Amino acid sequence: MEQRITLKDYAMRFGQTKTAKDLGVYQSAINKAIHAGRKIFLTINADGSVYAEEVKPFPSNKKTTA
Amino acid sequence: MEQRITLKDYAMRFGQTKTAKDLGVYQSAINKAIHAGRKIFLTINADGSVYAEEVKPFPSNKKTTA
Repeated sequence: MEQRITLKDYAMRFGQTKTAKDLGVYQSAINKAIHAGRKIFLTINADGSVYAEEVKPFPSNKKTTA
Repeated sequence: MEQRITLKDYAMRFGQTKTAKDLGVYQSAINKAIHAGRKIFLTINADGSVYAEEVKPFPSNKKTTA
Protein backbone atom coordinates (compact mmCIF):
# COMPACT_ATOMS: atom_id res chain seq x y z
CA MET A 1 0.00 0.00 0.00
CA GLU A 2 1.26 3.55 -0.66
CA GLN A 3 -0.44 6.86 -1.53
CA ARG A 4 1.11 8.01 -4.83
CA ILE A 5 0.07 11.51 -5.95
CA THR A 6 1.77 14.36 -7.85
CA LEU A 7 3.14 17.26 -5.77
CA LYS A 8 0.54 19.47 -7.50
CA ASP A 9 -2.37 17.06 -6.92
CA TYR A 10 -1.53 16.67 -3.22
CA ALA A 11 -0.77 20.36 -2.69
CA MET A 12 -3.76 21.53 -4.78
CA ARG A 13 -6.29 18.83 -3.80
CA PHE A 14 -5.21 18.77 -0.13
CA GLY A 15 -3.41 22.12 0.25
CA GLN A 16 0.20 23.27 -0.29
CA THR A 17 0.31 24.09 3.44
CA LYS A 18 -0.06 20.40 4.37
CA THR A 19 2.30 19.26 1.59
CA ALA A 20 4.97 21.62 2.96
CA LYS A 21 4.22 20.55 6.55
CA ASP A 22 4.74 16.88 5.65
CA LEU A 23 7.84 17.50 3.51
CA GLY A 24 9.18 20.19 5.87
CA VAL A 25 9.94 22.54 2.95
CA TYR A 26 8.32 26.00 3.13
CA GLN A 27 5.30 27.19 1.12
CA SER A 28 7.72 29.09 -1.14
CA ALA A 29 9.44 25.77 -1.96
CA ILE A 30 6.22 23.93 -2.79
CA ASN A 31 5.02 26.89 -4.88
CA LYS A 32 8.35 27.15 -6.74
CA ALA A 33 8.15 23.42 -7.52
CA ILE A 34 4.67 23.82 -9.01
CA HIS A 35 6.02 26.87 -10.87
CA ALA A 36 8.64 24.71 -12.62
CA GLY A 37 5.78 22.47 -13.81
CA ARG A 38 8.43 19.73 -14.01
CA LYS A 39 7.94 15.99 -13.34
CA ILE A 40 7.67 16.21 -9.55
CA PHE A 41 5.78 13.18 -8.21
CA LEU A 42 4.97 12.56 -4.52
CA THR A 43 5.48 9.08 -3.03
CA ILE A 44 3.80 9.34 0.38
CA ASN A 45 3.99 6.15 2.47
CA ALA A 46 1.11 5.15 4.79
CA ASP A 47 3.54 6.08 7.60
CA GLY A 48 2.85 9.78 6.89
CA SER A 49 6.18 9.71 5.01
CA VAL A 50 6.72 12.03 2.03
CA TYR A 51 9.12 10.91 -0.72
CA ALA A 52 8.91 13.41 -3.60
CA GLU A 53 11.02 12.51 -6.64
CA GLU A 54 11.72 13.93 -10.09
CA VAL A 55 11.41 11.86 -13.29
CA LYS A 56 11.29 13.37 -16.79
CA PRO A 57 12.30 11.89 -20.16
CA PHE A 58 14.83 13.77 -22.33
CA PRO A 59 14.69 15.95 -24.05
CA SER A 60 12.06 18.33 -22.63
CA ASN A 61 10.37 19.28 -25.93
CA LYS A 62 9.83 16.99 -28.94
CA LYS A 63 7.56 13.94 -28.65
CA THR A 64 8.37 10.23 -28.21
CA THR A 65 6.64 7.01 -27.10
CA ALA A 66 7.40 5.07 -23.90
CA MET B 1 21.38 -5.24 -15.49
CA GLU B 2 20.66 -3.29 -18.69
CA GLN B 3 23.25 -0.91 -20.21
CA ARG B 4 23.03 2.28 -18.12
CA ILE B 5 25.33 5.07 -19.37
CA THR B 6 25.08 8.77 -18.45
CA LEU B 7 24.29 11.15 -21.33
CA LYS B 8 27.84 12.43 -20.74
CA ASP B 9 29.58 9.03 -20.92
CA TYR B 10 27.74 7.95 -24.08
CA ALA B 11 28.19 11.30 -25.86
CA MET B 12 31.83 11.67 -24.74
CA ARG B 13 32.88 8.01 -25.07
CA PHE B 14 30.96 7.57 -28.35
CA GLY B 15 30.30 11.13 -29.58
CA GLN B 16 27.40 13.60 -29.29
CA THR B 17 26.61 13.05 -32.99
CA LYS B 18 25.90 9.33 -32.52
CA THR B 19 24.05 9.77 -29.20
CA ALA B 20 21.80 12.34 -30.92
CA LYS B 21 21.26 9.92 -33.83
CA ASP B 22 19.86 7.21 -31.51
CA LEU B 23 17.68 9.62 -29.51
CA GLY B 24 16.89 11.66 -32.65
CA VAL B 25 17.62 14.90 -30.76
CA TYR B 26 19.59 18.07 -31.63
CA GLN B 27 23.30 18.52 -30.85
CA SER B 28 22.38 21.60 -28.79
CA ALA B 29 19.91 19.41 -26.86
CA ILE B 30 22.60 16.98 -25.70
CA ASN B 31 24.96 19.91 -25.04
CA LYS B 32 22.40 21.72 -22.85
CA ALA B 33 21.50 18.49 -21.02
CA ILE B 34 25.20 17.89 -20.28
CA HIS B 35 25.71 21.55 -19.33
CA ALA B 36 22.83 21.39 -16.82
CA GLY B 37 24.11 18.09 -15.37
CA ARG B 38 20.53 17.60 -14.09
CA LYS B 39 20.95 13.86 -13.39
CA ILE B 40 20.37 12.82 -17.00
CA PHE B 41 20.89 9.07 -17.46
CA LEU B 42 20.90 7.16 -20.77
CA THR B 43 19.25 3.72 -20.67
CA ILE B 44 20.04 1.74 -23.84
CA ASN B 45 17.56 -1.17 -24.06
CA ALA B 46 19.42 -4.40 -24.94
CA ASP B 47 17.55 -4.13 -28.27
CA GLY B 48 19.91 -1.30 -29.31
CA SER B 49 17.09 1.02 -28.19
CA VAL B 50 17.81 4.26 -26.30
CA TYR B 51 15.87 5.76 -23.38
CA ALA B 52 17.39 8.86 -21.74
CA GLU B 53 15.56 9.93 -18.57
CA GLU B 54 15.93 12.36 -15.68
CA VAL B 55 15.79 11.36 -12.01
CA LYS B 56 16.55 13.56 -8.99
CA PRO B 57 15.26 13.44 -5.40
CA PHE B 58 13.53 16.31 -3.55
CA PRO B 59 14.42 18.71 -2.41
CA SER B 60 18.22 18.56 -2.76
CA ASN B 61 19.35 15.05 -1.75
CA LYS B 62 17.52 12.87 0.80
CA LYS B 63 20.13 12.17 3.50
CA THR B 64 18.19 9.42 5.31
CA THR B 65 15.29 7.53 3.67
CA ALA B 66 12.47 6.84 6.15
